[PDB]
Amino acid sequence: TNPHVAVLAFPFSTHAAPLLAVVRRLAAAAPHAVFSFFSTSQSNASIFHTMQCNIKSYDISDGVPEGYVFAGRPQEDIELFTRAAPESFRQGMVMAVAETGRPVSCLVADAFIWFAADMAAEMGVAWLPFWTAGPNSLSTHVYIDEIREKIGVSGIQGREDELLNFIPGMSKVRFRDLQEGIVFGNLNSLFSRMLHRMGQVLPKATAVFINSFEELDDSLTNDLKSKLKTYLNIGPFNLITGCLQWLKERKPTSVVYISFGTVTTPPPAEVVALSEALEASRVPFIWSLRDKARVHLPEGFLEKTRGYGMVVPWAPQAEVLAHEAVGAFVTHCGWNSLWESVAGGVPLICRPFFGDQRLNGRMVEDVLEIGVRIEGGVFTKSGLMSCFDQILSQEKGKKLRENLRALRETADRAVGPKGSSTENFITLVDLVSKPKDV
Ligand SMILES: O=c1ccn([C@@H]2O[C@H](COP(=O)(O)OP(=O)(O)O)[C@@H](O)[C@H]2O)c(=O)[nH]1
Ligand SMILES: O=c1c(O)c(-c2ccc(O)c(O)c2)oc2cc(O)cc(O)c12
Repeated sequence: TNPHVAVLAFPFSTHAAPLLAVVRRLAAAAPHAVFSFFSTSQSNASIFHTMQCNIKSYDISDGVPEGYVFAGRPQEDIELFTRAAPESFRQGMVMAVAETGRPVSCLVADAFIWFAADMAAEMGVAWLPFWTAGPNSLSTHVYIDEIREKIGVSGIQGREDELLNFIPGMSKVRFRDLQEGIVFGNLNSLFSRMLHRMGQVLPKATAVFINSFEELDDSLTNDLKSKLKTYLNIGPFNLITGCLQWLKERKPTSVVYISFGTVTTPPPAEVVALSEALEASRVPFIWSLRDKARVHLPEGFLEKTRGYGMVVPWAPQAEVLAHEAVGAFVTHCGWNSLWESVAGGVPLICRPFFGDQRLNGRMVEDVLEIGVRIEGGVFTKSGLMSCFDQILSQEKGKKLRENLRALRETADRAVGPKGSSTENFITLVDLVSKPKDV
C-alpha cells in the first residue's frame, strides 16, 4: 500500500506542538501518505485546537491507573506515561492500521521515545526520531558514555567551570552546563536511564532530524553527521511558518517580556526579586506567570505596576516577541522560545533551571552573544535592573540586536530557496514517502 506514517509525540512541555508543525509540512509535501499522530487526549486537545486532510490524531493512554493516588514526586507523570508507553503506542497504532487499512510504513517519534527504535525494528520500518531541542543537547546525549568516562560519575565538585572541550562544537560548555542525568543529578532515575538509552540508540536511526539550521555551528553539524547515519537540520520552524493592542501604544524597544515556558516557575524568592526590579525601574512589562503563582507576588505589586505592566497566565508569545515595542526577554532558555526571540530580534536575559536550559543559556551568552546572564544565576533586584539597563538603554543592547539581525539573516537563508534546511526537508520528505519494504 501507499505510506502510513505513525507519529509518536512526547506529551510533556513543548514537545508535541513542534512535532505536529513538521507533520503538517510533511503531509503537504507527501499528499499520497496518511499520517497518524499519537499523543495523550490532553495533549491532542491542546495542540489540535485548516488541518491537512491526510492527518488524523489518536488519543493514547497517559499511563495512569484507574484509582491512582499520586505520591507527588517530580517526573511522576513522565514515569507513569513512559512505563505504559510501549503498550499505549502499540495499541494506538493497531487502531490506526485498522481504520486506514494500511500497515505502518514509517515510524516518526520524539527522540525521548527511545524504545521507538525497537518498535520500528519489530515492525520492519524506518525509525525517524525528532530531536525537539538544540544540537548542543543532542551532542551530549550522543556522547553520554564518553562524557561519563572522561569526567566520572561520582560528582563534579571543584570542577564545575571545567570545559567540555574534548567534544567538537562544544569548546565553550562547562561541566556545570550539562543536563541532569549525564554526570550529576539522580543517575538512577527512570528519566536518566531513558536519556542514557536514547543516547546509545540514536546512532542507529535511519535519520535524526532537528528544528535548527546547519550553519548555526558548522563543526557541530559535521561532528553529528559523523556520529549519526543521517542528520537533518530542517529549521528554524518559526521562520518557515489584548496584548498586541496594549503593545501598540508603547515606545519602540521599551517593554520587557517575561516567561518561563510550560513546565518551569522561579522559586517564590525570585518571583519577589523580579517584581522588585520591575517596580523599581518602572519599566513597561508583560509577565506570563501561572495564576497559581500570583500568590507569591508581594502585596501591592499588581496595584503599583497597573499603569505600566501586565501579569497574565498566558501570552501570545511569538507575536509579542515580534512586536517593535518589546526590547528584552527574561527567559528559562527553552529552545522554541529562543528561536521566537531571534525571529523578533529581541535580546535574552537567561535564567536556566534544568534539562538543556543551561546549555542553551551558554549558547546565547558565550557562543551567539545574543543575550546576557544574570550575575550569580539567580534573580536579584539589582542584577535584573542592571540587565534591563544594559539591554534597553546602553551600548550592550545595540550590539546584541546587531548580533540578532545577523543571526536571523543566516537562519532565513537556511530556509529560503536552495537553503540547507530546505534541502534537508526534501531528504526527509523522501524518507517518509517510502512505502514499507516487502
Ligand atoms: O505565555 C506563554 C508561554 C509560553 N508560550 C509558548 O510555549 C513555548 C515554550 O517552549 P520552550 O521550548 O521555550 O520551553 P518549554 O515550555 O518546553 O519548557 C513557546 O512556543 C512559547 O511561545 C506561549 O505561547 N505563551
Ligand atoms: O520536557 C522536558 C524536557 O524536554 C527535558 C530535557 C530536554 C532536553 C534535554 O537534553 C534533557 O536532558 C532533558 O527535561 C525535562 C525534565 C523534567 O523534569 C520535566 C520535563 O518536562 C522535561
